Amino acid sequence: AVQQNKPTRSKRGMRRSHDALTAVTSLSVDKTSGEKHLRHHITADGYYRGRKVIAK
Amino acid sequence: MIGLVGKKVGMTRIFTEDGVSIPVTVIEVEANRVTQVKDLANDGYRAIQVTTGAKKANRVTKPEAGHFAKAGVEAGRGLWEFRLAEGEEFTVGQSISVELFADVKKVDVTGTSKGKGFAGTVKRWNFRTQDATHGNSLSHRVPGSIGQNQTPGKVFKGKKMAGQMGNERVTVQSLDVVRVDAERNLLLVKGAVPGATGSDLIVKPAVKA
Amino acid sequence: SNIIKQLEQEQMKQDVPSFRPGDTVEVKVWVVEGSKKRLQAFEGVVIAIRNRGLHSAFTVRKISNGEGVERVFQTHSPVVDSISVKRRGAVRKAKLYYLRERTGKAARIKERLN
Amino acid sequence: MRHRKSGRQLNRNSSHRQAMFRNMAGSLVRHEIIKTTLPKAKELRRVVEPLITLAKTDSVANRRLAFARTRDNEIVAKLFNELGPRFASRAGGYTRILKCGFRAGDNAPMAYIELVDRSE
Amino acid sequence: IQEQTMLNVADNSGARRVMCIKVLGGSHRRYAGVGDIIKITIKEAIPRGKVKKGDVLKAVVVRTKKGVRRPDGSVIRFDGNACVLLNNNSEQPIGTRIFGPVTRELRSEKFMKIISLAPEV
RNA sequence: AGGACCGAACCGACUAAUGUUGAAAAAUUAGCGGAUGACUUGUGGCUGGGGGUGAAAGGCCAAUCAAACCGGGAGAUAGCU
RNA sequence: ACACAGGUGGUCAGGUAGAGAAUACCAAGGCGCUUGAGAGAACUCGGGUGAAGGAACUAGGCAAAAUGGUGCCGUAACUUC
RNA sequence: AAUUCCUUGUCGGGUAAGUUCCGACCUGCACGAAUGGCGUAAUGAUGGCCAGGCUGUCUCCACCCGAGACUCAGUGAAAU
RNA sequence: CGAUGUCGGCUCAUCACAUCCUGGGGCUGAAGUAGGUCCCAAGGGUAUGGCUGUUCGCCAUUUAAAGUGGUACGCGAGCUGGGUUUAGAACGUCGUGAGACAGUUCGGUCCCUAUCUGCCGUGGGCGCUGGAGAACUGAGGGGGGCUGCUCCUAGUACGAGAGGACCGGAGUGGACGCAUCACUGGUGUUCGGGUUGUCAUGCCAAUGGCACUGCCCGGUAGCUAAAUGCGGAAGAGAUAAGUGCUGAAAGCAUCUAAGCACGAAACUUGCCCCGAGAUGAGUUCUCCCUGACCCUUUAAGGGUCCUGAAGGAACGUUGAAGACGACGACGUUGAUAGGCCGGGUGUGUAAGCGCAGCGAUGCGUUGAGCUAACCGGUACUAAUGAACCGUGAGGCUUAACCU
Repeated sequence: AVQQNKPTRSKRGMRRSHDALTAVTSLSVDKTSGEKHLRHHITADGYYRGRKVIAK
Repeated sequence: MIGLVGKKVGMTRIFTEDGVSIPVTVIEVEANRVTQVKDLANDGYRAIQVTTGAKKANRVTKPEAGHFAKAGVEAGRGLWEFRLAEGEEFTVGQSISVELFADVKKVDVTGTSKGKGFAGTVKRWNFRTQDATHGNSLSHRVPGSIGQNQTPGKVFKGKKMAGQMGNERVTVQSLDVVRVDAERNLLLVKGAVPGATGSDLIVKPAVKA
Repeated sequence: SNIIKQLEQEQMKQDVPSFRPGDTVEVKVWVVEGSKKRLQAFEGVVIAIRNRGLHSAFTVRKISNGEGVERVFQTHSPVVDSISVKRRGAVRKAKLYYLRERTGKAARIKERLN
Repeated sequence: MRHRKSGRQLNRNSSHRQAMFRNMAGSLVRHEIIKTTLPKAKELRRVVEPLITLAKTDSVANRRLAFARTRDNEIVAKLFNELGPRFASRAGGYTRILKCGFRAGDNAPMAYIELVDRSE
Repeated sequence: IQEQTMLNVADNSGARRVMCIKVLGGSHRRYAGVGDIIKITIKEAIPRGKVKKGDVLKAVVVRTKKGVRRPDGSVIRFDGNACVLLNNNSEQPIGTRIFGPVTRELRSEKFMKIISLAPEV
């Protein structure tokens, strides 16, 4: 339930070796407006693949 | 003797004339195409690698496409192997599948079993649950002891605990062949074979027989 | 599937008459003692399945010698060669378990194709 | 464990799911585009598209069935007068899910679900 | 059928209600009776009968609420569990007449005599 | 009529489960006992520590009781750690 | 010690069903309890249903299940009547 | 026997089987008459035993519905 | 003693052999059946209850047998808390008394979110020497290993009779394990219906909310056991106890010293599963990449431009796969999911209208309406093309095959 010896900062970093964020590294570019977006998502002005889908 | 690769169509019933109503599994066995023959010169053993079914030619990668392009190109859903021992058979992909099972009487069917996920000890092994009500703080389906105090001081390397159940290769042995249909590409065997509907089955003649 | 129900339809029998639950039917079944085989009749009210293809079964409940005998039969089995309509009963539901666990109460008859 | 089963619990009981989807189906029929989460949009597809399919045929019995569902006479009237004949030549797919960003208060994958042929 | 199961009695000299106290055969036979032989104490009897209340003997299960399985897949169930009382040594029926239906699983050896006395098989 | 009966408010606390770094330094949930009486409760008063009070358990006396708490003798004493 | 599942005296007392201040659904009125979104493993907690058997469980019928209302009939040993 | 060590005394009943129970015997280690003796209707969240009903208590677990546990975002301890 | 929780039960076990059963034998005061004793052998198996807190013991009934021990008299950061050693009370006894009993009796709080090791599962990274996509080999490792009864041989051998075989075949069970959902069932708060109280949709009618899914009645798919299939073997090899052949030492005898032949559920294989991180990193098949320079301390590299290949990953639709990762299918050249259509199923004759009746209600339309996770189809909706990662012929030495 409790520890008998303090884990060192080496073992702390070894456990956090998999606690690492991954980036998108590839944004899609819409074909009507040149702005970028997440793949398969609305293009933050209301564009999907070539169509103005949401007016706001 | 070599076997074949089929898929599990499902289970049904064969009503015989005496009213015996034997439970059968239907295995669709399409024609197996010998894509490779392995001998004692290239390898240390003799076998045939076959394929079955079809793939849509866009999910076939270029190494797979070249491997199928050798020895006659009809791509299949996978590749399997059967080791062959004494009899010699010629090395082209067969036209009718189940005609070598037409004269056998019992088969072993290997299939990837249905996955039960993370299963407990009571499901995975046949562990007795503890008491439901006589006291029993928080300990009904949990495992009890897992060892023997200080003298081992450890848990042994084969201890039955919870974990992944199913989703594994498993063979049911000596299943009686009920019907062989060359025209419908069907093998009806008596009983239940591992896996779900549409899963691949390696069906071979019985080694215990 | 399509591969199955081909086997089921080539094993199914087409001589099965129309029955509803609450009907009192008589079922002739083949019984075998030695080398001889004969027909034995089982008569009673029906707690049916509706047609599950080849895997169809009707329950028939009888009172034979003072106690209830409940027997299901597979409809397309070869041991069941004749099912006779006999009485034609009138109930409101599909399974008659509550309407059989009591004794001395019988299903009524109506003539609206029941 | 969970084999060949449909329906998301969405961490609520069945009566709350039914009332929540009655409300959200009424919101979709009212506004013709709403913003919800992605699982609550796919389950909304499963709830809303049978209503438009029911409302393709105009009967008193169908109006009472589509009022027993969604419990809103204005939603029934719109569903049987504007929708229905609008989607009469369509065979399914009356709604479209467009994946959107993420919610600010919690990282919820959002989605706009809308009627496919909006007259706007 | 199972241990502590209270069964009715099909024959006449055997009387009224009995209790299964062992399932004969096997190391741990758990729930067993189709035409199987069980060990019996007697919980209720009649003054006329050949057996008293509280003596151990054998019996064969002739009717079971769980039922039997026919080879074609069909089931023959009964309302209530019944048995025919049998002697300990020779395993002969005590009774001279059998009441109620029996089942065609009961055709081996002495159960020929039981179904010969039985009304419906 | 009744230290009557059943049963809410109210008073209590027999069993079980949960909680045991709790939602809570004793509670919650499902039942449970009394419920016109030796009942229960508000407000105020009185009894003060070898003392009080106790249908009595050494119970209770401010989460403290085989002698309360605070301050002092006091840096008691400690052949013990 | 907390924006704490506890404690805190009195007063008001709607509709329908109901003996009822029980209980259920609602008035007037007030809230959704200051983390959400998914997914649908073990295991834990709180429940629902179970074939056949029916206390074989266990220290022990612990727990659960069961019975449950009004009117009428009927009701034993024993008794301080 | 809230009392008996030997002791699971012995006999009878209950059970297929009963160190507990009930009725006796008296061989009371070591009951006994207001430290009260024996009995006693009613009463008891009292102790032991039996039976009917009832059931997941069990044979022997199976499925389902919710709150967690698992993943994601925000905040963020503890014993040691 | 700045704390190593104590009996018994439950759950889970693991080892020893001084073996309970099964297996193989020697002697018998072994006719046969059935025994007695000893040797070998640990592969598998090795009860349920009544009483008691009990281990044990006795009893009842099974079984092939209900083994003996070690494991902190195995197992309390797994459970219980009946026993035992807290605080209350009483009895018997002792004490004048407070109190006490290797006496009894009733009641009496069992905490811990796992850091390390150890296990059970499941991933990420790098390595395996150009990089990929698959299929394998099998060094190792694990699982499984039980057995009753009946029939034939044969009422034979044997035995005065009674009784009753060995060896060898066949069937059918019990326990156990694996798989599965065709059957029979359970569940099925996502399907349909009945019904109570109340509230609401203006009201009737029809519905909806709440009351445990309000209470129920059935029930699809999935999961499941009680359901249904299958399995533990045969055969080898080397043996233990034991039995021998030939055969001297020792002219004989002698299973042994040389040589040779049998011999068990033990051992190695045979059956099933994992398995090249087997760093000893293996094998086979297939695919892809064969451009310009510049600087240089060269047991060698570094940089710029051009080009990103095989393939993978990411994203999305998802799955009888799954905690998350992983694995599988599909992404418009498309049936991957939802919808839709048709069927199937499951409830049980919807609503509205008409008729009969004073009415509740019944009858006709009508096996109606609704119907899930099922089946067969169908691009209606969503699966966008980029983009990302991964490069540009792959070291040294030696030996063979080549000019």
